[PDB]
Amino acid sequence: SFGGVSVITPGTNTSNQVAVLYQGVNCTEVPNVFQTRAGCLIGAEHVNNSYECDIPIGAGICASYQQSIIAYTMSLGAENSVAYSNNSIAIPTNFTISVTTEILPVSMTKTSVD
Amino acid sequence: CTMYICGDSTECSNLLLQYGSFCTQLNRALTGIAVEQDKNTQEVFAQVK
Amino acid sequence: VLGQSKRVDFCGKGYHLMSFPQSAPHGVVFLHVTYVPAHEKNFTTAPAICHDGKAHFPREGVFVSNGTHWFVTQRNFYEPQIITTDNTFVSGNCDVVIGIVNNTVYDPLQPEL
Amino acid sequence: QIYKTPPIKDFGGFNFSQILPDPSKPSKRSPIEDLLFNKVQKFNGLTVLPPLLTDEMIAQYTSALLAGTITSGWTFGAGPALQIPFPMQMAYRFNGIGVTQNVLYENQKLIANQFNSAIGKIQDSLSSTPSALGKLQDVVNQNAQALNTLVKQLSSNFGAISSVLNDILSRLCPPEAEVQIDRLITGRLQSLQTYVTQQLIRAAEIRASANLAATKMSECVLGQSKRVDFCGKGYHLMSFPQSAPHGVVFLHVTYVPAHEKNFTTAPAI
Ligand SMILES: *[C@@H]1O[C@H](CO)[C@@H](O)[C@H](O)[C@H]1NC(C)=O
Ligand SMILES: *[C@@H]1O[C@H](CO)[C@@H](O)[C@H](O)[C@H]1NC(C)=O
Ligand SMILES: *[C@@H]1O[C@H](CO)[C@@H](O)[C@H](O)[C@H]1NC(C)=O
Ligand SMILES: *[C@@H]1O[C@H](CO)[C@@H](O)[C@H](O)[C@H]1NC(C)=O
Ligand SMILES: *[C@@H]1O[C@H](CO)[C@@H](O)[C@H](O)[C@H]1NC(C)=O
Ligand SMILES: *[C@@H]1O[C@H](CO)[C@@H](O)[C@H](O)[C@H]1NC(C)=O
Ligand SMILES: *[C@@H]1O[C@H](CO)[C@@H](O)[C@H](O)[C@H]1NC(C)=O
Ligand SMILES: *[C@@H]1O[C@H](CO)[C@@H](O)[C@H](O)[C@H]1NC(C)=O
Ligand SMILES: *[C@@H]1O[C@H](CO)[C@@H](O)[C@H](O)[C@H]1NC(C)=O
Ligand SMILES: *[C@@H]1O[C@H](CO)[C@@H](O)[C@H](O)[C@H]1NC(C)=O
Repeated sequence: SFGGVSVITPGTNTSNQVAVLYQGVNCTEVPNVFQTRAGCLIGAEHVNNSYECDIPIGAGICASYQQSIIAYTMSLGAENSVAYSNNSIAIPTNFTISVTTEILPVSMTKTSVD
Repeated sequence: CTMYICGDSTECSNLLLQYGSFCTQLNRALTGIAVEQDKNTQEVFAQVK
Repeated sequence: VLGQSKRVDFCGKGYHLMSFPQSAPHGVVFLHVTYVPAHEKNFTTAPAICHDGKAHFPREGVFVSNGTHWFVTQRNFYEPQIITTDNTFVSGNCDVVIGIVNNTVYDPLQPEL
Repeated sequence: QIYKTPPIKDFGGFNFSQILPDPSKPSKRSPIEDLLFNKVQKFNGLTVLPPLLTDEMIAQYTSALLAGTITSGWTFGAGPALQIPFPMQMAYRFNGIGVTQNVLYENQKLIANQFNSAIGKIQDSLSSTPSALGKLQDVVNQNAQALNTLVKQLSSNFGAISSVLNDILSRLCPPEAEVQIDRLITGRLQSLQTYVTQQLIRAAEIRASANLAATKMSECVLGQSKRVDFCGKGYHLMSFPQSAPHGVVFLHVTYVPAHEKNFTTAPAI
């Protein structure tokens, strides 16, 4: 048995705690141990809550620093059931003016080699 | 590929085999391009029933 | 920047009004100004109004009711107006359209003559 | 937000049962999506990593987009989702193509029936057409071809006495092993560089396709397009996304003029 080892970290500006993902293997073969379809994740606490994805693990699992590192199934967003009927319409009585920023690359450094 | 590299030499061709499928890969890549060129023309001009 | 786009989410989220370019190192920044609907309310609606045996449709708006009275409003902003022959048009009788409701359609010339 | 459809599917005669999630299936895919999914190394250091989003998650996004489109038209794409009767939404989309709204209401039953039949035809067309999803299969086949080629290159001698490194080490001694090995390293390194270069070029093509798909999602699904032949042939009314393996399928609903007649005309009276 062999595979890749990935280290999950919050950043040294925050913490020196890490979690390790053993990619594509069983936790029983590795020798807070959580088996994912991406491999065995060690050092992360699995929770039954769901949050926006911070550090992607794979197969729907993300990790974040909450102190300790946690692993969770990522949320896709809040639910909203629209009040549909065959004679009901919703009409805005007001508005806002929004300004948003979009950033695009245009060019790169012009290098040359002898 | 074989002709470009070896011409009509059998001695060269026999050595070239030791490199595996490199020639096949190159032939495939150029073929894919050639096919695309006809697709490109059709996408632009053949828009009328 | 050089026009107003009707392409969805091309020039920011919401209904595009305008945009402004700003230069950046090896790139460009666009500031997109959009219109976003804010405070919606529930209203009762209908596809058509039946009056004098004729079916009436909105010229440029939607028929709405506040529970007691029928009005016609523009779609993206609530601004209720009295239903008249000037802001509706007639097509056919009241037998075909499903959900047609009975209401008065005012003719502005009526009281004048 | 993840939008959900109403418990009661009353849309004025319009039937979306083939595109909406089927609760009897454990994957919660639509009838069409389920069909699409049915239709479409390790020991040498080559591995495959899982996607961040699962097929279930992708299906959930698709369901949210369909639920929004059906219950709130194109409003959910530009702000708050505002409910409107489906028949009235279709009336708005008729105006968008230069056809008066009374045409929709007077022909509502016919239009709903034409729509319902057209959707049914899609399900049958895909079921009976093996090549329908060739574009997605081609991506799968190309990637498989590249990996199989990469592995087979491990069988090449590249001028060495043997393709097998263990044979060289067990037979030849250290000064003369470093000659045979270097030949294998050179060939194997070249083979790997070739693979990576090809993957970068293919990746670019997929990215362009994904950018186009994202544009169509915005302009065909989250609104009504006036761009000719961008959202199907004919005058665009609306579109519905369906998930597929490594791809997306768009069902474009368009208005097509049918039975024309000759008339005499004049520029002015
Ligand atoms: C690093 O942490 C400091 C606070 O200790 C914070 O002010 C700073 O912005 C952080 N740097 C980054 C890149 O987040
Ligand atoms: C390895 O993990 C799989 C699930 O991914 C499980 O079915 C199998 O029993 C595990 N093997 C061992 C020895 O635990
Ligand atoms: C999560 O839920 C499962 C049951 O689905 C339960 O067995 C497990 O202990 C729970 N874990 C946590 C951290 O709540
Ligand atoms: C619209 O919203 C703004 C705040 O964004 C508020 O100040 C204004 O009074 C509102 N207009 C109306 C008519 O309610
Ligand atoms: C409209 O009515 C529904 C109930 O049918 C309610 O849940 C919803 O919040 C109302 N929406 C607004 C904007 O008042
Ligand atoms: C509807 O609008 C009319 C005219 O302004 C008003 O007199 C009536 O009270 C309103 N009905 C309700 C339920 O608010
Ligand atoms: C709307 O639905 C109700 C049932 O909830 C039905 O009685 C009514 O006739 C329907 N009206 C239209 C226009 O579909
Ligand atoms: C609308 O008015 C007509 C008479 O002009 C009447 O026959 C019809 O039943 C009314 N419709 C409703 C729903 O009351
Ligand atoms: C929608 O279409 C399906 C397939 O033809 C049919 O089985 C179902 O009964 C229809 N639903 C309604 C409400 O007619
Ligand atoms: C219109 O008239 C021409 C003859 O001038 C005829 O060939 C054509 O088929 C007619 N088209 C239709 C739709 O009747």
